[PDB]
Amino acid sequence: MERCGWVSQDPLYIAYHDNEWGVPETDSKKLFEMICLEGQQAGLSWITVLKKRENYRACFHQFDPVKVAAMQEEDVERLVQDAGIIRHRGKIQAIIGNARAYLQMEQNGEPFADFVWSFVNHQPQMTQATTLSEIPTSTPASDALSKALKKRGFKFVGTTICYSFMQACGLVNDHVVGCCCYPGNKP
Ligand SMILES: Cn1cnc(N)c2ncnc1-2
Ligand SMILES: [Zn+2]
Repeated sequence: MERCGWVSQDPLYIAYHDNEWGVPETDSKKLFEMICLEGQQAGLSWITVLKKRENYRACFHQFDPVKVAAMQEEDVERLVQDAGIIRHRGKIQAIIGNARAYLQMEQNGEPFADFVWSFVNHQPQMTQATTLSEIPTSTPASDALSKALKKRGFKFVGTTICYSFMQACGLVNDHVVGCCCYPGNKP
């Protein structure tokens, strides 16, 4: 039985595959971090951002979305030189805007995980696909997620962004069915 296609690609994916390929329930806090790195995969590769995730968290190690809304262009100007993360003040400015949207949901008292888990009916989704090509990049819950986050002023939420986010968050199980031991049979 084979595990995952991008897993045999290199040890870095093996760590991410074993760290949490959507197996644990997600918290509203991690939901914000995931949509942040997940948004960068637009046109870019997930591994390209993965390396930047290590450097990016180093500078953004504040894990405090409120301060992120306080991070202005002056901060992105110096950060492009901090560790040499993905130099791109433009896309980084979008990240700061994402924080203001985070406060918008809080002003509404609605946690990110609350409405997301609600889209999947607070229940896990079993994918009957067999290969990555058989994996859907646009599901009703993923499509509903992008339009919803887009309304909150959340940028970088393409249809693949919503689907890729649920894939690793834990809302759905769909590596490719048969990934070494895909659950959902008798468990
Ligand atoms: C291969 N892969 C794994 N995890 C994610 N979150 C991804 N987003 C795009 N591609 C991804
Ligand atoms: Zn897998």
